[PDB]
Formats: sequence, C-alpha cells, structure tokens
Amino acid sequence: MRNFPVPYSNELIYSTIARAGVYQGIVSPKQLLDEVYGNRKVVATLGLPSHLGVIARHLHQTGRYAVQQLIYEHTLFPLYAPFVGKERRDEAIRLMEYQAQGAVHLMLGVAASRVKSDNRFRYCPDCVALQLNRYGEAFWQRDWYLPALPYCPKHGALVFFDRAVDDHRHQFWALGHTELLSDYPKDSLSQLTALAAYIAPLLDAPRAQELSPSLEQWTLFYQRLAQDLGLTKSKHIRHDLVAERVRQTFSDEALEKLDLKLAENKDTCWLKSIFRKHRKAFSYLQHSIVWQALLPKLTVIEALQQASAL
Amino acid sequence: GATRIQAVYRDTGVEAYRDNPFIEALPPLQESVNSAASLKSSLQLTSSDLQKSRVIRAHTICRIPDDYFQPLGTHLLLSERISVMIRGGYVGRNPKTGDLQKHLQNGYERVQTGELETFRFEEARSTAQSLLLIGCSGSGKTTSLHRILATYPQVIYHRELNVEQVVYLKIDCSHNGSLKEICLNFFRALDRALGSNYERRYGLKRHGIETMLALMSQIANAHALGLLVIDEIQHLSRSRSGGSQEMLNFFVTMVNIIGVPVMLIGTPKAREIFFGAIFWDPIQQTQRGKPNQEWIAFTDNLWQLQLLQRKDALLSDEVRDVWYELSQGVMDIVVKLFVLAQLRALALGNERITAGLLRQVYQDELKPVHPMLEALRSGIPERIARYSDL
Amino acid sequence: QNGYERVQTGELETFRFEEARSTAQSLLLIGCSGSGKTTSLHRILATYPQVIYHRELNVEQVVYLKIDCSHNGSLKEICLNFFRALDRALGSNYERRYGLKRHGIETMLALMSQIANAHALGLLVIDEIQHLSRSRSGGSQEMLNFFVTMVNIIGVPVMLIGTPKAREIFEADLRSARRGAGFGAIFWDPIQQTQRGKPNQEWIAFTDN
Amino acid sequence: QNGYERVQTGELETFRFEEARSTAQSLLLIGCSGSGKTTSLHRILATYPQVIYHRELNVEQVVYLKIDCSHNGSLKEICLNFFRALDRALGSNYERRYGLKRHGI
DNA sequence: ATACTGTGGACCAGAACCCTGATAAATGCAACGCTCATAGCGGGCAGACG
DNA sequence: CGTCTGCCCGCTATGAGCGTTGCATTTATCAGGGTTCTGGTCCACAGTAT
Ligand SMILES: Nc1ncnc2c1ncn2[C@@H]1O[C@H](COP(=O)(O)OP(=O)(O)OP(=O)(O)O)[C@@H](O)[C@H]1O
Ligand SMILES: Nc1ncnc2c1ncn2[C@@H]1O[C@H](COP(=O)(O)OP(=O)(O)OP(=O)(O)O)[C@@H](O)[C@H]1O
Ligand SMILES: Nc1ncnc2c1ncn2[C@@H]1O[C@H](COP(=O)(O)OP(=O)(O)O)[C@@H](O)[C@H]1O
Ligand SMILES: [Mg+2]
Ligand SMILES: [Mg+2]
Ligand SMILES: [Mg+2]
Ligand SMILES: [Zn+2]
Repeated sequence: MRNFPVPYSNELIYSTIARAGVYQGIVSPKQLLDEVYGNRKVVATLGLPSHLGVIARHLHQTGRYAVQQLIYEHTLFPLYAPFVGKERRDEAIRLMEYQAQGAVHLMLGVAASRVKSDNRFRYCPDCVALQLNRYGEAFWQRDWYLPALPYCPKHGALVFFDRAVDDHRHQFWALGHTELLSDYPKDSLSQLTALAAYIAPLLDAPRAQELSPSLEQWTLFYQRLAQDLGLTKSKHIRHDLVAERVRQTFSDEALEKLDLKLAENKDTCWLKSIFRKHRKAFSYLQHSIVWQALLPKLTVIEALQQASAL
Repeated sequence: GATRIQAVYRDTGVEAYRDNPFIEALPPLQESVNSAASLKSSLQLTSSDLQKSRVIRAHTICRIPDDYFQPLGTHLLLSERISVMIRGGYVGRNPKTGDLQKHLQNGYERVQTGELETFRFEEARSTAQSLLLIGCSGSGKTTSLHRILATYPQVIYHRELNVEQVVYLKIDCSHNGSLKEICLNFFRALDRALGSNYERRYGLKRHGIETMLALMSQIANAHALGLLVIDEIQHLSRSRSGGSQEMLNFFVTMVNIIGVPVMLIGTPKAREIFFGAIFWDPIQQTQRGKPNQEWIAFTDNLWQLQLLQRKDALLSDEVRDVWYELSQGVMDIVVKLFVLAQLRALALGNERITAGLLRQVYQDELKPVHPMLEALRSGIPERIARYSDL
Repeated sequence: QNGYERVQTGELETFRFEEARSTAQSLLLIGCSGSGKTTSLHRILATYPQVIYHRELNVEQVVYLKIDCSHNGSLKEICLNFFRALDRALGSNYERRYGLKRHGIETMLALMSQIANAHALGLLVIDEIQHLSRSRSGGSQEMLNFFVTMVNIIGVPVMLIGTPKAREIFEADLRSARRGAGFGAIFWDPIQQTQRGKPNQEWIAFTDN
Repeated sequence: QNGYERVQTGELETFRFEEARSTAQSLLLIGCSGSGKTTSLHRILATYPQVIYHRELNVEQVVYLKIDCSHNGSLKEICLNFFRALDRALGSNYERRYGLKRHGI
C-alpha cells in the first residue's frame, strides 16, 4: 500500500485501516485484507488488535510512529497494563507485533473472557459534530469503546445502533456522517458519567505504561488501605461499611448496568474477593469503583503512584 | 521509476496560497528573466572536437535535434498559464483544514453507486481549470511541454502527512477511441512513476466501464495529482458508438466536479469534435514588413552549431531565404534539414553549406513530406484543406 | 535533493529536474522488389553480434531484431511476431505469457515496451509493410494512428522496409509522413547503364566481377 | 401459466390468475417400524396403473409417484429424487434437463 | 483451662475454545461462443447496340 | 425490341472485442476430542465461649 493515512488524534487503528480502505475505493473486504496485510485469514478487531508491525511498517517513513506508539496510544492497552502485572504485560506487548490474535487475548483478563461485550457499533451525537467541524471526517474513538461502560466520558449517553463487528469477521467499517444521529431523548446516571470522566484520563497518560504493581503489591496495598479506613477487624472485613459506602456512591441501577450487582449474602463476590488475597488480576472497573467509593481525593494516576510506591 | 524529493516548505506571497502543504512546497514561481533562461539549451561545440575524424564529427553532429531548444514568445504564455492552473488547483483541495478528506469521502459513493454526480458533501467545491492546445504537426507541442513541466519534481513526499504528491502525469489516448484503454493508460503511467501495482488490481477484477471511470478519478485524488495531460486527443474521432461524446463529457465532469485540472493536445483535426484554447502557427518570415525577430534569432542561434571545417560565420540573406522557402516555417523541418545538409556535406567532403546543397538535400531526402510543404507554399485554402494540417 | 533545497532557499535561481526522452528515430526504406532490401540488411546487421551478455549488469542486450508484417493486415499479428522473434533469439518463452487473447492491441503494445528496455534492444525492423493496406480488421485510420502510438511508446528506433506501393500509406497526412521520414527516407532505383553522357562505373564493376 | 412466473420471479406465491384455485388435501401416516406401512401402501397403490396415456389430449397422466428422503436430509437431494423417480416411470431425461444445471433451491 | 465455629487455602473435575478431519456449497479463471465492422466476388437487373 | 455491360447487392469469409460457461479452488459447516481455565468444593487453620 503506497499511501497509508496517519491516525488522527485519539483514534482506534481499526478506524485507520477502514479509512485507508475508503480513500482508495477498495469495496471488496478480501481485496482490502490482501492489500493492507497480505493474508486473507485476519480478524478485524476493535480494542486489542493484532498484526501491528505491518501497520507500523506502512507508516515507517513517518518518523514519529513506531510499534509501541500504536500499541499504547491507538489501542485499548492502557486499560489492562497497570492491573495484569509485569511479565504478562511484556509478553502481551511482544505478541501484539506478531500474527497471533488468540494468545494476545489469552494473556489479558477480559480479553480471555471470550465474549465480545456489546459488539455493536457505538457513537456519540455531539462528538461527531465536533469531529466534522475540526477534522472533516468521522472516526471511531477510544473514548466511546470503553470495555464495559456504554457511555461517552464527557457527554451523556452513547446512541447505539444495529450491526456489529462479528456480523462480517473480515470487513472494516468506517462511519459515514449520513448516519449522523437520530433525535430521541436519552438520560444518563450522574455517578456513571462521573466514573467515565474518572477513568478517561487513564487513556491519555504516559505514566500508565511503567506503573504495573504486582499481585502481592495489590493485596498488601488494599490491606493497608482498609486498615487505615478503620473498618477492618483483625484479619477480617466488616462487609457492611464497604457495601454501604459503595451503595451511597453508586445506585443499584448502575451496578445492574455495569454487571457488578452486589451479593453481600454470598461469600464469593467481586467486592469480597478484593479484600482477600488476590488470585488473578481484576478488571479496571472494579478497582475504579473501589477507589471512587473509598477515597475520591486522588486521581487514577495518583492511585497508581501510591500502589507502585508500596 | 521517479525520484522522490523530500519536501521543504517556503513562504508564498499570496493570501490564498496560505497554508497548503501542496502549493507551498512547489518550486517558486519564476519571473520573466527565468521564463526565457530556464528553457534554453544548446550543443557544447568544443573547439577541440572540430579537428577529429569524419566518423566522430558525424556522430557528434546528429545530437542537434535532441539537445537544441530556443524558447519563443508563445512558450512564455504557455508556462504562465500552466503555472497558474497547476497552483490554483489545490486551494480547493486543502489537506490541512479537512478539505481533501471531503473530496475523498464523496468519491467513495461514486465507486459504490456508479454515478459520478452523487455528492455527499455540498460544501466541497472545485477550483481547477482547463486548457486546449492545437497546432500544426512539428510545431513543438510535446518537446515544449517536456521542458516547461520539467522544472517540477513530479513525485514529492510530505512526511507531516503520509501523502506522496504526484505533481503532474502524462498519458496519451488509445489508437482508436477505446473506452477501457484510456482508463488503463492512466494506471500504466501512474504505476511506473510510483513503482506500484495499480493496473493489476484496478481492471483485472472484471469491472464495468462506470466503475473504471470512478476508480481512476478516486486514485487520482488519493495522490494529490496536480495536472493530467492527455496527448493526441484527435484519436477520439475514430471512436466506438458513443465514445466520441461520453469521454468528452467525462473530461468536463473531471475538471468541474472532481477538481483535477486537465490539459488536452491535438492537431487542428481535433477542433471538429468540439475549454480555453491556444492556437500555434508556424513562424512567419514577415510580421510588419520586416523579418521576424524570433525567426532571425532562431536561425542565427542554430547557425552557431557547425562541425564543418570550412564553416561560414556570416549567414547570407539568400541562404536564410531558401532555408525558409524549403522549410515553410515548421521547426522540425528546419532542424532536420539543417542536420541532413550537414551530414551530406561531411559525406561529400565539400564542407560549406550552399543553397544548391540545401535544395538537393530537400529534393532527395524529404520525399514523403513534399505535398504538405507544397500546399503550405501555395497557400490556396483549397489545396490546404487536404493534408498539411493547417 | 540538494538542487531542490538550494532553489527553495533562494540560493539557486533555477534548476532542472529529470526529463523524459523524446520520440524514437524512424527510417523508411522504399525500393522496387528485386533490389536487395533484405540481403543488404542481413549483410549489414551481421557485423553486429545479436545477443551480448554484460557481467557487471544482468541484461542480455539484444542489439537488433527483425520481424515481418502479416498478410491479413492485422495489428495483433504484428505485435505477436515480436514475441515470436524474441523467442528465437533468446531462449525463454514469451508468447505463452504475453500472447494471450484477453489482452487487447493496446495492452500488447504496452507489454512490448517493458521487454524492449529490460533487454536493451537496439533496432526493430519490420519487413514488407505494404501488407497493411486494405485489411478487414480495421479502417485506414486505425493503423495510421497505431504506428504513431507505437513509435511514441517503445522508444527503440524503428526501421520500415516496404515497396513503392506502401508509399501511399504513409503519404496521407503530415503526422505519419513526419514520423516515417524521421531520419531521412531512402529510395532505391535500378542501376542505370550510363549516367549523364558517360557509361556508369557501377554496372561495369558489377558485371566484370 | 401461473407456474411459469413462479419459476421466473422465484417466489412460490406469485399467482397471476385469480380464477385459478387449489383443491387438494394433505395427510401423514406415522407408525412404529414393523407395522407394515410400505408394503400396505404398495398393495393399495397397485390398483392404479401410474402412467396412463390420454389420446384426445397429449398428456401422460402419472397417477402417483413415490420418493424417499435422503439420509443426509439435504436440500438438493430431495428435489433430485423426484426427478430420478419421474424418469424411471416415464423414460425421459428430466434429471439431466433440470438437475445438472446450476440452480438454487 | 478446654470444644464450637467462621474462614482462607489446597484441590477435584466441568467445560469451552482450539485443533483436526470429512463433506457440501460459492467463486475466479481459462476456455468457448456471439456480434459487429470491413473488403470483395460474381450473378441478376436497368440503359445503349444491333 | 431483346440483350449484354456496368451497377447493385446479397452473401461468404475473417478478425477483434465482449459476453457466456464449466472446472478446480476456496469457503463454509458440522462432529469429535482435548487441555488448561475456572467454578465451586472440602478440609485444615485459627479465633473463640463454657
Ligand atoms: N521551439 C523549438 N525549438 C527547437 N526545436 C524544436 C522546437 N519545437 C520543436 N522542436 C523540435 O521538433 C522535434 C519534433 O517536434 P515535437 O516532438 O515537439 O512535435 P509534436 O508537436 O509532438 O508533433 P505531432 O503533431 O506529431 O504530435 C523535437 O524533437 C524538437 O527537436
Ligand atoms: N397386514 C399384513 N399382512 C401380512 N403381512 C404383513 C402385513 N403388514 C406387514 N406385513 C409383513 O411385514 C413386513 C412389512 O415390511 P415393511 O418394510 O413394509 O414394513 P415397515 O416397518 O412398515 O417399513 P418401513 O421400513 O417403511 O418403516 C413384510 O414382511 C410383510 O409381509
Ligand atoms: N548488391 C548486390 N550484389 C549482388 N547480388 C545482389 C545484390 N543485391 C541483391 N542481390 C541479389 O538479389 C537477390 C534477391 O534479393 P532479395 O533479398 O530477394 O531482395 P528483395 O527482398 O528486395 O527482392 C539475392 O539472391 C541477391 O543475390
Ligand atoms: Mg507529440
Ligand atoms: Mg525481401
Ligand atoms: Mg418405507
Ligand atoms: Zn461525546
């Protein structure tokens, strides 16, 4: 391919490849896969793509784009890197370069959850207008495609529509403004929008690359934090004050929507397992809820600094 | 195939040419001093290479037709017009403030729906213009377009984007008025100036005529093509059923809607099929009752390239008159006749050019072009109507 | 690139980039049949080795090539004699690859331009050009343009050998007569026994030997 | 005449004539294996002579036909058993006429 | 000072995506037939010869 | 007034371009096993009331 578009600011590489297909009139998806990649057995993935390294080679003449830059800034890697650990993070970075989609997903937690959560395409009414006003195009953006939240960080709600990634597994689709929006009222919960605005700065932060505390670091950090809050009995959890605080911070409808509904009667729970010794890396969203319920005076980067220090 | 010149941006002095990477990276607009000194060329004529053998002195004298060029009055106007229509065709195609991304987005629908008037944006206009060049055969339509378009770098590479701007492209029409062989010469000339494979993937997939008319004009916008030149547009006279008008409708939809400038070249036999037009004519000896200054300069600059040992520096009025009489104004005939006379003089051994020698060379070695020159000599419109292309 | 930077910073006032080679030289030899228009060519081009191999490069320079026109007057049977005559000089095959029926005349005219500079071919000789007049494939203006296009593409010098019947094909318009008589037009005549008032010195030298 | 446009359009409910009507009944026979369904059916059907050739008309009235579903259950091997059983009772070449051509279901 | 119970940790297997194999259906492409433009031949039919 | 010399012209053949077609290849579909992930489990550990 003799002319590969540079990704716009804060874009998914899937949209870059789709726009590369648009700019040359390659309607046939097989022809697009042949030209861009060279093999017809690739999967168009949104969030944690593979085969980067032949994408970063098309942009090789542009000095400022390398493999790490696409891995960190134009794929949803910063939402898994701080939590998984060190060796898993390094292995995943090494495997994004090569042609293995399966191994990359296996190394990461919910990437190995083998379910494409809300695989349908999302978009935000107001963001598309701004992008049309400034860039002149409309592209998929990392803010919309949060792992579990169907919500834009700044505006209210993400207006869904039909079609999905898995309907055609070998085709890249690029948004056209002719489907700009449909005017129908939608209101969003305040605390969920607050969570989106709290987790958004983790995407655009250089310090998220090298701050990945280990498992024992996570469990010791949470243990000392719970001791400092004073709700901790001797080697035990109160299991009541924490639930009360998280219920005050986030309502029941929210916990239903993000699929973390509390079961205080059940001994095994997403909140209960954090206090005990950590066995596997928990998702970013559970940690976000814990942080926002316990102490709101520190940002995500400050929390990562405190966790990495000791 | 073509050398990729890395771009460096200058400071243009025009308000409209404000921040375009495409037209702020072209070579600076030259002036009247550089409109008549960046085209001139001549043979070296070293005095050390005049005393050599006959074979060396006869092989080094045949390079005159290829290496000699003298800019006339018309070339200044042609250069200025091409400069204007190649610099003004990018202002409506700004890649910075989202204007080229609005011309490429529309062109995907035309590939999909097959109709070349399905706009998706209405705020993306076109700012290209058109030119038409018509002149007698041998006037210099190609060799004075390969030295006026040769001051531009063709393939440029801008690294702020990833775009590889192709400044100008040249193709020529099919031997008949073919339909799928004008949209294939474009690909065959674009992928030998980039080292790519566009013909093997646009056309080999069994496309229709409409899809190959849309894909051509989409890939001509993926690379910011500045000027498209089509040589010998008279080949569309012998077109297929409807080809003589469908392509001339496309050539007015490309400059008006898609926005790529286009320039057309053809012999006066191509005026029947019809665009600002420029008409070229052979040099006339008399302009206002006195010999033409351009003709005098052309002759007196050609006369200073002579490998004959017994050469005459002074050019006789009789010799000039018989040269014009046997040439009838066409520059190709002028240069070719001079070279042939010089070769025959070297062959005989008499190394001074004479009017009789000129006439003998003409009569013996210009047999096919005889009736056209005689028709132009007679100047009767009835005789001119058949052949001589005037 | 140095020239580009110097002209862009204003140090150098003008600069000339790469240029494109102009039209190939063409010659037309016309002589009555029986005068030796083929024996002369085969005894003049025999002093030049046909295929020369270069060591530092990797090109088998084919110094010349001689093909002949078709009796149909066809135009896809003179673009295919090129491959069939480049197969008897080299060893590789080309009519199998580039000699299909899907490719049109223009495509067969643009694939005999890549293998015309891949091997640095020097001359192209087309013999008996008189056969193209009054052919059923196309009209009289579908080949007078074909020669113009072919001369304008391939770039190797073209020599045409024909009969005085074929003069009327090329004396039709100024374009074709300009290109055909590109490097002079040679016309051959039978030997005359006497010139002016004295016996010829060519007939005597041709007879007494 | 109605059946021709069903072939042309491809939809099996595009009937052209409103006056045309369908007067047919449907039945299914289900019983445990060993009850003797096949041989009883053959004994019942042996009374009708299958291919009766009318004379005033030119139609060869096939009174009845019998086919069996394929083991694969495929969509193309049940519409071919009909053609294979319609020329084993008439002597024609309906299968070569219809089955071999590239046709969709 | 000694039995009762809540809880974390080592630990059996259920199972779900990946791999392998055979079987049926959807294209790409090399080969073949249809259509039009062009040049010419010779037999049959309107004007001049007897 | 018939005919026999030019003129019509109906017709045969030919080649280049375009449309059509059947085979091999690709693509898709489904059954079976498996191996490590995980889902929950039971047991030991430790803190406690009589
Ligand atoms: N102004 C000129 N000064 C000197 N030589 C000239 C000039 N114009 C033309 N020539 C000579 O004429 C030769 C042939 O002319 P050129 O190739 O330009 O013709 P053209 O316009 O392409 O003709 P055609 O009508 O066949 O397309 C060139 O090789 C060149 O040497
Ligand atoms: N009413 C009957 N009187 C006598 N013999 C009978 C009767 N019904 C069945 N049979 C016998 O039982 C057998 C019937 O075999 P057949 O294959 O037709 O039975 P089926 O189980 O109904 O078949 P299918 O394979 O179609 O399910 C034969 O041996 C036949 O003689
Ligand atoms: N200059 C010559 N001297 C002797 N014989 C000649 C000469 N030119 C031609 N011939 C003879 O003429 C014959 C026919 O020549 P040929 O190659 O057929 O030319 P063309 O093809 O033009 O007729 C040859 O056999 C050759 O012997
Ligand atoms: Mg030209
Ligand atoms: Mg010969
Ligand atoms: Mg049965
Ligand atoms: Zn938004």
